[PDB]
Amino acid sequence: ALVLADQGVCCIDEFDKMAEADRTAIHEVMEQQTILNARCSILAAANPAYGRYNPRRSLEQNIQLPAALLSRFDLLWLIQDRPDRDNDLRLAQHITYVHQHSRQPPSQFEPLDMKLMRRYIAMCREKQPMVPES
Amino acid sequence: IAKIKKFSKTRSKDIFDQLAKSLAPSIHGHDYVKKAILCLLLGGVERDLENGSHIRGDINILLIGDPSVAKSQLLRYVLCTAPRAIPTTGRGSSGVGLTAAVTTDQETGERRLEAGAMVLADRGVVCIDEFDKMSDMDRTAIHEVMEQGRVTIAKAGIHARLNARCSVLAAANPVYGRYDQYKTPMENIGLQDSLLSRFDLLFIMLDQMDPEQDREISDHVLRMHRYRAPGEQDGDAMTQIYEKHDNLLHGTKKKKEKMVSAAFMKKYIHVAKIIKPVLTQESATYIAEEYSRLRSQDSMSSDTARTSPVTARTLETLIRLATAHAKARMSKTVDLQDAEEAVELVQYAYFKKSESRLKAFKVALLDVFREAHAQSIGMNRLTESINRDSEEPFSSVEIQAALSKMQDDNQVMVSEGIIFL
Repeated sequence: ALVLADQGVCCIDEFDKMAEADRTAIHEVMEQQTILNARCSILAAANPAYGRYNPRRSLEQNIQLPAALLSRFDLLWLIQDRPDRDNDLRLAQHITYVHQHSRQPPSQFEPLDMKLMRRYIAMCREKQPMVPES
Repeated sequence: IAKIKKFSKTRSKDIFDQLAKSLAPSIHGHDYVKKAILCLLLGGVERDLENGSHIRGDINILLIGDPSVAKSQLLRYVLCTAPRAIPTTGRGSSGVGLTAAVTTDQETGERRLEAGAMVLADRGVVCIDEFDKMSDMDRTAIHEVMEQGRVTIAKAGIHARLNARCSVLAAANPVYGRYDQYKTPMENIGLQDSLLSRFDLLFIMLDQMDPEQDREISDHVLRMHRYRAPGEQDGDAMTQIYEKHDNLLHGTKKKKEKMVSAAFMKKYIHVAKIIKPVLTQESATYIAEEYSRLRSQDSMSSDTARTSPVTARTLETLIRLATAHAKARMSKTVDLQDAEEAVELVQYAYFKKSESRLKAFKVALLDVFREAHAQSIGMNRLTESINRDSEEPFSSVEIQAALSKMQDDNQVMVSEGIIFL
C-alpha cells in the first residue's frame, strides 16, 4: 500500500489498532521515504485506548504509541467531543439540512469543484520556492 | 385492489395497529417487537444526492434477552414471510462466506468474483442467530454493509464494488447466560460502542414470571398445542381480508376482533413498500426538539440507564421509523402522530430501569454586593446592574415582595433607598 501511493497520499485509519511489528517498519518510511522508494504523505487516524480521551493521563499513554513515532508526525490534531448545547444544536441542524436538501448548507461562497482543486494542487506542486536569507 | 382501498379507507389509523397485532398469532406478547418487525418489512426510503453520496435506508435491530422468549421463532417467521430472507448463524458462516470473494479460474487464468451471503440478499433480510458467538472480525466486516450497504473488493488484477443494501436481524444471548437485573446493561450486553451505535434499535426481553403472565402464556401454548388442522381425521399420523375465527387459535373472548390473512397482508406490505412518502415541515421541528430533549436527557436520566449511546445516527433512525410508519398507512405526507409513534418506540427501547425568581434575585444581589466591596450601594447602580446583566428587568412589586421576605429573614435592610446587608 505504501509503495502504491508513491508521490501521493497514504490515508490509514485505526492506526492505534495495529501490531507494533508493522509500526516498526513504518518508522523507516516516515524518516527516509524508502522501504524501494515510499515518497508518500502519511495521514494517520487514531482513537483513544478506552474510547474516550482522558486529559488526566499522559498523551503517550492515551495514544499507546511511542514518543518517537508521534515526533516523526509533523502535525498532531486532537478532536474531542466536548458537549456544548449551542454547538450541538448547530451541528444537529446542519446535519438535518444536509440530510434533507441533499446538499451542504448555504455558506458565504460555494466550494470549488473537485477537478478544479485537483488541477490547482497539481499546478502549485510544480513550483519550488527558495527561502530568502533575510 | 378494491379490497385494499376499502380496508385503507375504513381502517384509517388502525392499520399499523392491526398489522402489528396480527403479525404472529402463534407468539404471545411483544407488541413493540412486532411493530419493529412491521417497520422492517415496510422499510425506509433510500435517497440519492446530486453529489452522489448515499444515505442508508435500512434499519438494524438487535434483540437480547433470556432463553425461551420466542426470538428464534420470530426469526423463523420473518424468514418464512420475507421474500429474500437468508439465515446465517454465528459460526456457520465466516467473513469469507458473508463477503464476496475472488477466485482464480484455472481454465482461463483470470480472476472472478463469487458473491457472498449478504451480496445475494439485496434489498432483503439477513437473520443472524447467536450473534454473540460471532467473532469481532466478522462484525467489522459487516460494519461496512451496516453503514453504507456496499462491499469494496480489490485483489491484484481486479477491483470492484458490490451493492449490499440489506436489513439485518440479530439475536444474541447475554454474557452470563441470563440477563442480570442488578448489573448495568453495558456489562450484560458486552459489546463495543460502535457496533451498538451502528444498530438502529435495541430490544431487551425479560422472562418476568408474573402470575397472570405465566397463566396467560401457558393457556396460549396449550390452546396452540391442542389445535388441529380442519379436514383431517383425529389421531392420524402425518381470499378474505380477515381470517376465519377459530375457537382454539383465537378463543371465545377474541370473537370481537379478527386477524388479517397472510396473503392479503403480504400484498398490502408490498403495496406499502411501493409507496414513497414525503416528510413535512411541521414534523421536522417537533422531531428536532425531541432529539434535543433526548440528547439533554443525560441530566434528567434519574436512576434509569441507557442501553445504547445517542449519536447523530439516532436522528436518522427517527426519520426512518417515521417514514416506515407513514408507509404503514397509504398516505403521502408525514403527520404528528407518525413521529410520535417513533418517539414512543425510541423511549421504550433506549431507556431501561417563584423559585427561579428567588435564585436569580440572590445571584444578582451577590454580584452587586461583591462588585462594590462595600456595605452600602447606591440605588441607581443597584437597579442598573440588576437589570443589566439579566435578560428580564424584573417587576418592582415582586422585587419589593422579595425584599420584604428577606427582611423577615434578617438578611437585607433597605433604608432611604440604600441597601445594607
